Amino acid sequence: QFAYVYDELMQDVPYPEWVAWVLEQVEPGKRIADIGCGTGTATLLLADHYEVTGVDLSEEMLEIAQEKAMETNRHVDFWVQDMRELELPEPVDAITILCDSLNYLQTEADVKQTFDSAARLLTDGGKLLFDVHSPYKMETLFNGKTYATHAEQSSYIWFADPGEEPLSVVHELTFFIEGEDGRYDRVDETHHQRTYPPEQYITWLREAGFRVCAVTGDFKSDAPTETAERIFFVAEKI
Ligand SMILES: [Mg+2]
Repeated sequence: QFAYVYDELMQDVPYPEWVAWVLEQVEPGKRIADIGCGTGTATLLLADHYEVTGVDLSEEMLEIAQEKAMETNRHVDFWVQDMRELELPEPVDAITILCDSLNYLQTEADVKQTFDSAARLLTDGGKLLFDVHSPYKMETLFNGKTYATHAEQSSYIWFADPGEEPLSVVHELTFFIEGEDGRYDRVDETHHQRTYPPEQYITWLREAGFRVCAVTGDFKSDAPTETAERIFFVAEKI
């Protein structure tokens, strides 16, 4: 299951900080759809406070998500769906799109489609929460940088370079996965991310029928600083 290489890459990602933030905006016990959930690490933490449903385009990642849920006796439905065309049968009180998952969208249209889909799934008062890269992060940490590390089962080399569009990044990943015989299998992947100034996102949210409640930086209560790396949005369906 190749998907575990992602769990190792993020073993030190402080997911409980995202969960603590969701807890400030959505009352525990409510129903949440966590979209673009990957291997569901944050989704499973959310399941400890909310009735949660996870959605991602990757069957492989959702398989790991499910196995982890079953091994910890959590009930969490994971379904394969594209965030721009969400469709859930039961009502949800909030939608979460965490850890820059929204940034994998490639066009302005994709983002508007995602927001419209979110609005259709929520009723009056439902919340939409997401965090994204700031323009500053794109221009610094993803501006021709190299990242690499070793975990127990795999090692990776990650190059982060500007893409063709403004505020875009091309992540060139190479994983060396250890096999049963102690030798390594290489897997190369290319991921694309794109961001926008926060004001562009606020406009789209309003066009999609949301009231923007808060725009904050780096897990703090205040508006983003000019050197903020991650921007958090809280919006509510009108
Ligand atoms: Mg209202």
